Amino acid sequence: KKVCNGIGIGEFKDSLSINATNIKHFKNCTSISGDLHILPVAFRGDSFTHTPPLDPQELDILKTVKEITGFLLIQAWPENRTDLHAFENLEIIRGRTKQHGQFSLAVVSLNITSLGLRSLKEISDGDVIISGNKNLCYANTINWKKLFGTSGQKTKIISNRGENSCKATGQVCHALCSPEGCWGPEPRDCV
Amino acid sequence: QVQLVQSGAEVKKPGASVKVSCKASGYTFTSHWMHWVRQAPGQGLEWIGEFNPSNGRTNYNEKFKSKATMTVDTSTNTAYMELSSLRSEDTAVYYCASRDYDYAGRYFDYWGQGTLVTVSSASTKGPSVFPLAPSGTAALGCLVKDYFPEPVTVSWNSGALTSGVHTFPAVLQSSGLYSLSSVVTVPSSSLGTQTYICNVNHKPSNTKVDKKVEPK
Amino acid sequence: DIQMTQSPSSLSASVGDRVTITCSASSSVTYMYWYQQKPGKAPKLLIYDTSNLASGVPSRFSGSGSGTDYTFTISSLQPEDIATYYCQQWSSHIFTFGQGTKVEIKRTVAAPSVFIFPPSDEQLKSGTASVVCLLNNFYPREAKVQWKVDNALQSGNSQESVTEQDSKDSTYSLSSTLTLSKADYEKHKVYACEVTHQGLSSPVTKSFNRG
Repeated sequence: KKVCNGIGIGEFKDSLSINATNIKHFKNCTSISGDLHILPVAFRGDSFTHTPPLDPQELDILKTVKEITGFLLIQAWPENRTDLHAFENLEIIRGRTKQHGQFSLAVVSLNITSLGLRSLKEISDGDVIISGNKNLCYANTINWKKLFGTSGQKTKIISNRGENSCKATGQVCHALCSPEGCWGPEPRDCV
Repeated sequence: QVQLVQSGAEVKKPGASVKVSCKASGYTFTSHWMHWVRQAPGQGLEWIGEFNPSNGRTNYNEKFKSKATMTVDTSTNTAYMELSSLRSEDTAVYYCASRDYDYAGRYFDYWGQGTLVTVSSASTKGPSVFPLAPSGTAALGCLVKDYFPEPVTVSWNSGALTSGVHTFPAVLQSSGLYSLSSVVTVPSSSLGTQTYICNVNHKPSNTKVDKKVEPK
Repeated sequence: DIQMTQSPSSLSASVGDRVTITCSASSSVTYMYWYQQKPGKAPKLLIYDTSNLASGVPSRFSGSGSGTDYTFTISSLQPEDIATYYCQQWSSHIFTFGQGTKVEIKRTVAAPSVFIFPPSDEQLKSGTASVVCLLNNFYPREAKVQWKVDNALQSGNSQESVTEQDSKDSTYSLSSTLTLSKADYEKHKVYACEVTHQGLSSPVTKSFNRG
């Protein structure tokens, strides 16, 4: 067990995203005091900030992170990686700080087809934004409420691979599932 | 469709408890947060807390953490609210209300009929019902005298006549017992051809009465 | 942790008139609601988030304001709008209600239909007499019921209650009841009450004769 400064907090201030330069400083981490930001710039790399592009293999380092005290913001993510694998073991977001003061989970404009946050059992505060993920399915099938701390919590889960094409291309809850929800196709995704 | 049918009223002596039930009909239960609001008589609304009937999480308002405790029985779509160390100040209408935000983003909002809880050092007595016989227009009615505690129900024929009834505010008598009157205005023509019945229920005493009101 | 000041306490205005109820806040507030409670019924959400008219609610209702300042408006007050209105705020996991604002309709003067009820024989068998006098559908709410048994007045033996404003015709109703012991009731005849009201030119007296 170990709690690490996130992006923004501590020396990781002044730094827009998780990236090559800092990523390694998350090795064997448990809780994250702060926010997680994965921006376009993490994969493009930046000349201005003296920063090499990220080997999207190094996202596998996030695998041990159970708690995020602030918020999660994934705007970019490996075009061929189809899932949010790295965050499989992520169990809880506090939302103690929030994107625009509102959003504790932000999954925008990604190539994901499943979300795959299989261990996520609690968003303590803040709302969920799931936008523009052209091929994402399965998000609807879950009961977000079961993940929530107040009435005041919302889901702006708009503008993805319309639920129709899902059932059409057969992208719905695998049969084994106790109809409460899906994070993806296979049995290891029943909410 | 959406309905919240809350338990009957009851009277309690200070110190006692009370578990007030709320049977939620008409929607997918494990989907919406259940709230409890208190209303002291002649007075405004105070929020006691919310319950997420799906995961069991709970949010109370400062004052009520000690007094109230919120529970649910998903098996039978019913939410409870139990009050501790009962005080003369807990006398109020307890409402439950399913309040929430839709997946659609829109708000969700439905309320019970409220459950009256009277805290007092006095025993339940059912009422006696006495006609008020017919006197253009004719007025008749019912007198529901001598009972405790509030509330009493008065409906006419059987919730079939409602135009021009006035069921009045009860009055605490010098005795220590409430008394109330319900009157209807009708065509004097009907007196002949029509039967007029009042339906009085005082649930706390399980007294349920129907008195025919005739011109004598 | 957030503390609401709603205002005013009461408000009388005419049909068609503009009704505005402010509701102020101590610290800042994320979400603002507006509820309507008609007499004897439960609360009803009219507006949520600040201005979002709940489903079904007519046009005349609205709610505005930003920061710590919220206004609620009924642009064109209809008779059925009699109630007490409450704002609530939701901030950092806890709800908080305002004090209420009783909105009441002002109308033209109306005269009370007087009625007079003798005790029931069932009640008399028992040991007590109840003489009920009903003033029916009148505005304003000011009015006096004076009990007169055999031409003499009565005090401390008579109680009354007044209903809320009728949601359809904006009028009240009053039930003054006179109580004597079955004994005291035999002793006299001719039981009456004088009714002083605004809309009444000369105090209407209704009565009967037994006892």
